[PDB]
Amino acid sequence: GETDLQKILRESNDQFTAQMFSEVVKANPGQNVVLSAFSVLPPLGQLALASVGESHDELLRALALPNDNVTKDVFADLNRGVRAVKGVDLKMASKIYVAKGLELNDDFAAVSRDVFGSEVQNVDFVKSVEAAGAINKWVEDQTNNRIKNLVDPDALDETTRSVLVNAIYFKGSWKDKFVKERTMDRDFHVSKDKTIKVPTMIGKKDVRYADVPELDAKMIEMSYEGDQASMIIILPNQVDGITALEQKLKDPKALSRAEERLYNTEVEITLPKFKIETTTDLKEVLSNMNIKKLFTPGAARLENLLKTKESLTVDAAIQKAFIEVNEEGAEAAAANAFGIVPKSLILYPEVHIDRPFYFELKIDGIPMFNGKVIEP
Amino acid sequence: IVGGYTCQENSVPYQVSLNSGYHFCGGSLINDQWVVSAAHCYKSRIQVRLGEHNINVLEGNEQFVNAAKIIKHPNFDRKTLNNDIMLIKLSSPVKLNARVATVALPSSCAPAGTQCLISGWGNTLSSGVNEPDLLQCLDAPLLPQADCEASYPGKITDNMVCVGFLEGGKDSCQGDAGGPVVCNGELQGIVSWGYGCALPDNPGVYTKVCNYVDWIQDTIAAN
Repeated sequence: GETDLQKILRESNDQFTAQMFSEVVKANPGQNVVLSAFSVLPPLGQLALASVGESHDELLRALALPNDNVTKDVFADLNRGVRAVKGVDLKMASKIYVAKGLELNDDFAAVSRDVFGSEVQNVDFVKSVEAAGAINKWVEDQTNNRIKNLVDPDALDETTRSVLVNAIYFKGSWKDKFVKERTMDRDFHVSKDKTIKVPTMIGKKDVRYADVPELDAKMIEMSYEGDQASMIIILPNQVDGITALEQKLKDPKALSRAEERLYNTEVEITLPKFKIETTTDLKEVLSNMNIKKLFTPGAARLENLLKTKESLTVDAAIQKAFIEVNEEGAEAAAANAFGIVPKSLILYPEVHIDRPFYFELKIDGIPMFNGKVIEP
Repeated sequence: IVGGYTCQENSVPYQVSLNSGYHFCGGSLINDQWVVSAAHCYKSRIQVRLGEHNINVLEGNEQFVNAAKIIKHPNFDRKTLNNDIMLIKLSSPVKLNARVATVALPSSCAPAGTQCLISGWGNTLSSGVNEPDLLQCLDAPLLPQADCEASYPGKITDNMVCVGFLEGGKDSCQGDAGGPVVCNGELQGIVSWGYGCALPDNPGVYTKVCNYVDWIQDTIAAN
């Protein structure tokens, strides 16, 4: 039963993830990005249930959903398994802010808290620094102060009737960690001409490896504790093969097909540490994915969000994401081999993630976020 | 060897290197055609390297011989590391120079406090990794079985012996397995295991060779 709500919720994500991915890359050229396409779906499903007419049909098209009959069950399902668990520290947040001078539907700011978990909050938009600070604060309290300054006052005015803030944080513990004493600056090829030295983590990992010809890249999958979360790295065979890989990654299936060539092996991984903080304009991005009526006056038709079935549209939609990759993990701390540590020395084939790559967190069959690293 | 010094060229002639495209373990030449090592260092293809000083370069004086026969103790357990001793018959007899010599087997089960020399090309960092070019030596005493068992409850048998320092700092590490623990000209131990390397309260556990003398003598003589 619930299999027809999840293996259906996985198909939508893959379409949206691949779409959200290309758009952010096209918005932040020549730089590192990180985004959570998955976390933006619930607010849209929450928004497709206030928006009526051609607005609803546009959102449902993009969300890859049939109707808002199943949209509620998909998110009411997703909303009953949304806390913590083993291996990683994922922090997904989403909220709608409607100008204080608005009368919303009292009953459905509950089907928002009891199906979407969120609440619809009124804030004095006329007070940019008071309204902007109040927003950054709920986002800063929801991410343990990991994501501060989500919105800026030069983006608000009481022209602004509504804003959609979205925050996602990630930092995980490997199934088997890297030693800090083993981290040193090693080469990284920013380009076929350039080569810099970056703090590169060295360590052996029991990973799932795959040489993918269709992408002209190498796919490695390193697992975090519990074996539910996995770091997906697709390294192009060419130093500059990244923008060419992005193109092939526009195929929502290129990943599933790449994960079937994936085999189990023990290799010495050489991974650079990396942090990425990306502030995405979901308005611009989503509007470039065929969802323009939501952020458009008189076309949005947010007559269910309100008690009065009145004039409303979205003014802003931000996404701030923060990934963090380091040596942190499991299996004690230093000369770490096995139970009783035999004094033997086993060397494994080396895999150097020494060129621009695409990554992604797979939290059990579903990529919760992704991006690309051009220079750590 | 974590926390040791560099041995003088030729002071440890009995020390060999097990190789398979890279140094993975050590061993001891007990006669011109038999190397004694640890069982967990087993590999179906092993080339014994005698005469070695600097592992990462060919100085000209070395002797690379193939392990024709590789005999692990019948009772070697992979999970407890009991009976962690292996016999290697060299594909051909080796020249016994001042660079390649044979160690004598134990004539006595050495007492606690006996000063021993432990050598190898293994890791030199207790936390991290560092492979030495030249052989490393370490002067380490045999610890009381009482301190050995207290350091690892239920993990020590009558065939194991802890050699090292309880305060850590100086121990054997990854790559030294199978290696020599010579006390008064007699191979009393074989580098086996321990929790981490050079960690306080975690001395290195080695194979107590005085319990395999008959076995080492009987197997060789018969094969």
